[PDB]
Amino acid sequence: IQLQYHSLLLIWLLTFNPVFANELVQKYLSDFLDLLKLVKITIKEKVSRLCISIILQCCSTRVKQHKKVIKQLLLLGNALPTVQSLSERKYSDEELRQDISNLKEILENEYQELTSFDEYVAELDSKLLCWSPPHVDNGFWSDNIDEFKKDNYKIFRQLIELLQAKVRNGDVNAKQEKIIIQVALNDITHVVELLPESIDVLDKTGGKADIMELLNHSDSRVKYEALKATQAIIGY
Amino acid sequence: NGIATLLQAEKEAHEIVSKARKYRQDKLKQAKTDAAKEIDSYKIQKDKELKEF
Repeated sequence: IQLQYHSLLLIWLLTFNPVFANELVQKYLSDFLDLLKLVKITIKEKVSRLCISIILQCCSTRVKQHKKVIKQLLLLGNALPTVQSLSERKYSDEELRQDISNLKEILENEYQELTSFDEYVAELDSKLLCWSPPHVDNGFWSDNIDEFKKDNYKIFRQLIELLQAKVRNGDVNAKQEKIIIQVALNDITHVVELLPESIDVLDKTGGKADIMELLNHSDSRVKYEALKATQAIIGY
Repeated sequence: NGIATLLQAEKEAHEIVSKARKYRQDKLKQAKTDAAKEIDSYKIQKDKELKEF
């Protein structure tokens, strides 16, 4: 606990400077997300207050691209729900409460201009998926279907590349890997059933062949997803 | 077992579709070539008639 408190104090001191905080945030985005998660994970009031202060310093307007950094954090690291939960939570430090309120306000401001298509794009860029509600609610997959085929079907090409990478990495058959593969297959099936003009693009890129080959996966969910994709291809 | 047969059938179906597409493309070229030969005779006949006049 003492070591964690000292590390948090050092991080806060380093982030006190705006240039130093801006440099650290870009080079340690994963570390920043881990610290944000640990802020809610940790139960110590002092550690939570230090983590909130460190997050606020990185998100402070004095840092370069402060709005962009805050938006990237709220998108990739799911900072907005964590800040909302922290606001609903209770802390023994008034400074910690004020920092939590400021972080919640910043997250709300960032998410005010956010969109479901933006969340899907961020998830695709992160090359990770866990059956997000945009991939489940038909509203997003219907409104953003036209945008998927934009830029020579750039989104469809990225999804096909992600599916091919998952197929290459599917030999591990990890639970997280299986979930990601299933989510990618569902997204591909949706983007094929809606606006079927991308079927030829997927066939040319080899996505159809990869989907057909994925039917050999031992996972029952993967098998069902492959069967659904095959039915959407030529089946009924 | 059955999945492999379906995958092989899909490749065969793609080949059949590709062959069908090739036949349509070949037929259009063949029809155009046949039409060109008939059109060439009419132009040659007209040119001979024009030259005679």
